Amino acid sequence: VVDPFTRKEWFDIKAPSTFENRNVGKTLVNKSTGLKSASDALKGRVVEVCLADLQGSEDHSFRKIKLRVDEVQGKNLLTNFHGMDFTTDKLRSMVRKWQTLIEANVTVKTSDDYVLRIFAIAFTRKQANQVKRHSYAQSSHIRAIRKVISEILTKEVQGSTLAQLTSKLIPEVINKEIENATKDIFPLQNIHVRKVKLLKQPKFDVGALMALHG
Amino acid sequence: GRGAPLAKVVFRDPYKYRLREEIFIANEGVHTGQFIYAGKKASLNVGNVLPLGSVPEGTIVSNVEEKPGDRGALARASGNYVIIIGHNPDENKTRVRLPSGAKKVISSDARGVIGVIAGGGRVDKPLLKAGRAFHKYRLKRNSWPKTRGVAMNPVDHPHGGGNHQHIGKASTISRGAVSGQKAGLIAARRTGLLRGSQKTQ
Amino acid sequence: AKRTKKVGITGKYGVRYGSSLRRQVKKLEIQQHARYDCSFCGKKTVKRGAAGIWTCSCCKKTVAGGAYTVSTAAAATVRSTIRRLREMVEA
Amino acid sequence: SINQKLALVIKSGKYTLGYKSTVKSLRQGKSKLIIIAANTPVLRKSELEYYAMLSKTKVYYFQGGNNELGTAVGKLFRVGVVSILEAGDSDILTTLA
Amino acid sequence: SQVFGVARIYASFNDTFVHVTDLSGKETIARVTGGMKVKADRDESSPYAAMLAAQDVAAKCKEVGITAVHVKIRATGGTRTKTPGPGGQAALRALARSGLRIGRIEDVTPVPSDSTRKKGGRRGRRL
Amino acid sequence: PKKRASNGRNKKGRGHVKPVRCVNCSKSIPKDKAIKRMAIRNIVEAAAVRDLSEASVYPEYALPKTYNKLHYCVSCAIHARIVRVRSREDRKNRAPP
Amino acid sequence: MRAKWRKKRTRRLKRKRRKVRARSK
RNA sequence: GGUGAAAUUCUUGGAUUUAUUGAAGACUAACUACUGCGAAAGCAUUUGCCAAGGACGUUUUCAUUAAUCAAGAACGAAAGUUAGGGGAUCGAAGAUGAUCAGAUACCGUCGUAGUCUUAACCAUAAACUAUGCCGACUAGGGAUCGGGUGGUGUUUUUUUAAUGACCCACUCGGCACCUUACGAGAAAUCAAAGUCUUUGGGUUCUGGGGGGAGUAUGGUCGCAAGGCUGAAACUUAAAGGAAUUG
Ligand SMILES: [Mg+2]
Ligand SMILES: [Mg+2]
Ligand SMILES: [Mg+2]
Ligand SMILES: [Mg+2]
Ligand SMILES: [Mg+2]
Ligand SMILES: [Mg+2]
Ligand SMILES: [Mg+2]
Ligand SMILES: [Mg+2]
Ligand SMILES: [Mg+2]
Ligand SMILES: [Mg+2]
Ligand SMILES: [Mg+2]
Ligand SMILES: [Mg+2]
Ligand SMILES: [Mg+2]
Ligand SMILES: [Mg+2]
Ligand SMILES: [Mg+2]
Ligand SMILES: [Mg+2]
Ligand SMILES: [Mg+2]
Ligand SMILES: [Mg+2]
Ligand SMILES: [Mg+2]
Ligand SMILES: [Mg+2]
Ligand SMILES: [Mg+2]
Ligand SMILES: [Mg+2]
Ligand SMILES: [Mg+2]
Ligand SMILES: [Mg+2]
Ligand SMILES: [Zn+2]
Ligand SMILES: [Zn+2]
Repeated sequence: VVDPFTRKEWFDIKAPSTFENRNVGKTLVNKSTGLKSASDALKGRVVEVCLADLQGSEDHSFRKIKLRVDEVQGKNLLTNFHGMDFTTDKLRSMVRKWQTLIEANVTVKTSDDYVLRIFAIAFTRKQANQVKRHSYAQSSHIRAIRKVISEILTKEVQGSTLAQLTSKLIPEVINKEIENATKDIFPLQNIHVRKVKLLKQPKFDVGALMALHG
Repeated sequence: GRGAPLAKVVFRDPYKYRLREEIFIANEGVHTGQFIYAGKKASLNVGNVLPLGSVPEGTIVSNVEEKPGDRGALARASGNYVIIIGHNPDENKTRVRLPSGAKKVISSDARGVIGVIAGGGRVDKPLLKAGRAFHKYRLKRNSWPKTRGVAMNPVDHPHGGGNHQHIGKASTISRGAVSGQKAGLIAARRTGLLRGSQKTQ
Repeated sequence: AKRTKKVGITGKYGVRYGSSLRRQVKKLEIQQHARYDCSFCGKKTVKRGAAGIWTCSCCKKTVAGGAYTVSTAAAATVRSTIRRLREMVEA
Repeated sequence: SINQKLALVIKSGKYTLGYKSTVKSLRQGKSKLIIIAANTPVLRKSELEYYAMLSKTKVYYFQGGNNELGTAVGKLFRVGVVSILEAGDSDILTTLA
Repeated sequence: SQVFGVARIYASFNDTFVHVTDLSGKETIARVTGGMKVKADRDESSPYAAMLAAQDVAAKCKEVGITAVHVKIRATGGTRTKTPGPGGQAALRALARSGLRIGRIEDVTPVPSDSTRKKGGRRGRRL
Repeated sequence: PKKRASNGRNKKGRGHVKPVRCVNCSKSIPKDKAIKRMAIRNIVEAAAVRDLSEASVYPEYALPKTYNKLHYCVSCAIHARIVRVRSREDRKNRAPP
Repeated sequence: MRAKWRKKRTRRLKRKRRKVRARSK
């Protein structure tokens, strides 16, 4: 005879700057009491919302995002970028037999000091006139492209925080520049940055955290 | 009588013109003539001695202070060492795993010396004859050799006595047992052949 | 000629103590009496006395080490793990 | 490679091996370049280094021990320091070194 | 428009799980699995039981915070059968037909890179 | 006598492949012998396709189905999935349908 | 009986005749 | 929880489930294929370094230096052994819950050794293509891997190139498949298992009815378990192969 719902506090999730909408959803914590309140207790959670929910367009239907929540004010708690994932179904259809899969990654920092690892995935496609049923690569091809992906992936990061890094990914600036250096070796196809994880972060810095808010 | 080589390490007295000679325990790889650095602000190198707070987790240190400034407590034997499993800056503690495997938390201002203690693996060599054992204790104390309590008379021991040589009652003895009672396996929580993976979790 | 088919230096112990003990000893005796390459003068002049003490014939450098060998496997891996962790503090 | 460079100088050039004899070279300025074993002691190094700058001799610190530098010069013994009096067909004097 | 939540349906064999939680995940509400609404102990996975559990699950869901929920369906996964359970389809059908909103759902069941050798040994489970 | 020129199944000029585990009885079995099937099925079905886009947000959405590879043990591939058994000359036929 | 257990059967017996014989050394 | 169904078991210890985060050891999913490579065993995440190799190209160099091989030697899946480390997972042994008439088992639970690695042993697998190696000749077909040659062939535009991918033909050398059969086989089937009574290119090993038996004995190797070598007396008219029909 308790029903914690008669107890639980409510809260609303606010999204960061470079996106379409800042409004996300609701949540449940507890009333804020002396000796383990609702503030410094949790708040640090993350939310997985597809950015097609965040952007609103359906070209972005895959590509999930994790949002870590830093601070809280007045029943309003912001959030920042904890990482990006790929939708399980897309990848699974992205993987087809009769061809070559290619993956590479690199660990890299930024100006506002943040350490992460970005991935990549690509596939070898036939050509308009191509008779043979598979189209694999030469494994010297495969080594070369990773070196190029690595060449290109590192430059884009150390890109002035994750801020400019976040605005880089959304448009797929990366994807195209990959295709650029790539075509001189093998045609391929797809070529998405896939997943990126954040294994380390700097101190709180209340000042710069507010740069995306207003 | 110690299974480990010591190391005489000479400093300068900061308050008086003089040379003051300490006595360390030699961590494997240290050598005559090497420069030893001691303090909160110090490098991370075999033989230098740092407060545990000031070294990153994973660090492997010897002769560490139990209390901060007891001039060393933990892991002084040959081959033994302690590993910092990480810290709590608030109330500035540090957690470690001792050679027993036990996990203790001490002060971050507890000092330790980088590396492991020398003379490692001394125990792997079969003592062979009695004499080797003998001379081992010759320089230790008079513990050797040992007469089985089951070999003496009842006066001499709890185990003593009988027309056959035997213990006669459980050889496990309680903690609250009294002087002259405890001889055996004392406060044993289990007994018999240790079967299976040992260590810890 | 060849003297002993197995026992080697352990031959002094004659028939005693049982084979497995002699074989187990022979490993470590062989390990402790041998001369090692000095990390300083480059000549292998490093020999032993007592336990954990390894000194060099010329150069008079003495390096603390394992009981019957110079570098112990343990320290070997400790060397690297510090070589690792120390580098976390600069780059 | 840098050892390949030395194998040239040794057969096509003029040199001296050892400590005292390169000090002789350093004082007469006959040394264009000297090379130092990574395990050679530091005091000796700084002395060699001092004489060098007084001879305006460039100094390359070989990464490896005297054992290998001896194998580097094609000799069955070891050498702590090399001096180049005359660079032969080899380019070591004007190069990365 | 609505107020979102996460369905997170774990459907294994010989039982089926459905519980809504906060979109962050740390806070959960109203579980009531399939073995709850019947005890035959065999029938723990049955689609008819899964619907019975989705009935008590959707009830509280709209009785506290949520008019809408994103779902994540999941199988046993890891070294196990990796395929959908019986009471997976039934639960979604029964929580959708409870009027509640649905959008952007995916399959979260755990996929290893072939390790931790499977049970039953080399000769397999045989009877 | 030999009943198959493929023997168990196709491996030629290799001599060791690596075993997978049956998705059914968990029996080990070489990947070359595996009897593999793609599982392509919607998250929804024939019944719930309507009830999906009806009570749900978005314009009909996407409908992102699920895909995984299956591996069977023979004895478990014979017990259920594509096997049957075939005549002398019906065996040879590699035709999928 | 299976060749492999018949191989086991003779392997054992070879071992016991071994014992019994060595007693006579 | 687990199963055909159950039970052993786990659950005021918030079990199962959720979330963030961390640790340990193992494995390399999907891509993975009648695809690659290595003497075989065997080998699938990245990168750096260390050496190795085939096929190809070649109007380069040497010039019979080769073929195959008792003795002898290098390697050698798994389990197994010694000495450390590791010990997640799975898991002979053992203990259990069930099923059975019994059920030392199949199924369920617990779990020792093992599994992983270092040093040293062990040297067996249906280690299989149940098919020795070098050379020659004998027949048709479209695929595919690697190398090369040929072009007023396509696709990438920048201004045409050059490149890269791709298409067509041709040729060496691969992994294979198809169709024929001149031919071969006891047959199943075989581009070798063919060019064998019209019997001879070179060369190594093994077999000689079925049991007894890979037993006994000796020698040799190994820490062990066991490896190599390896009989006989006696017994018995069949054992056996492929195919046909029930
Ligand atoms: Mg005494
Ligand atoms: Mg005694
Ligand atoms: Mg005693
Ligand atoms: Mg004793
Ligand atoms: Mg007496
Ligand atoms: Mg008494
Ligand atoms: Mg008593
Ligand atoms: Mg007595
Ligand atoms: Mg007794
Ligand atoms: Mg069956
Ligand atoms: Mg048959
Ligand atoms: Mg096979
Ligand atoms: Mg094989
Ligand atoms: Mg006797
Ligand atoms: Mg992979
Ligand atoms: Mg274990
Ligand atoms: Mg049992
Ligand atoms: Mg029983
Ligand atoms: Mg054999
Ligand atoms: Mg085979
Ligand atoms: Mg042909
Ligand atoms: Mg061409
Ligand atoms: Mg015919
Ligand atoms: Mg019979
Ligand atoms: Zn020396
Ligand atoms: Zn199976």
